Amino acid sequence: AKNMNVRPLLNYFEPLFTWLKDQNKNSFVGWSTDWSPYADQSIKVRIS
Repeated sequence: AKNMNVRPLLNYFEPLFTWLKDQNKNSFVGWSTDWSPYADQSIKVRIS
C-alpha cells in the first residue's frame, strides 16, 4: 500500500482483544468526562 494502515496492529492484538472483551462483561467500557476526584468536597458559588 501507500499509506500507514492500522489493521495489522489490531491483528497483532487479536487474542488479547478477545480475552478483554470477555473479561469486561460486568464493567462499564467507557468513561464520563464530568466526575473529578475533588468534586465531592467542592462548594458552588453564584454571584449576581
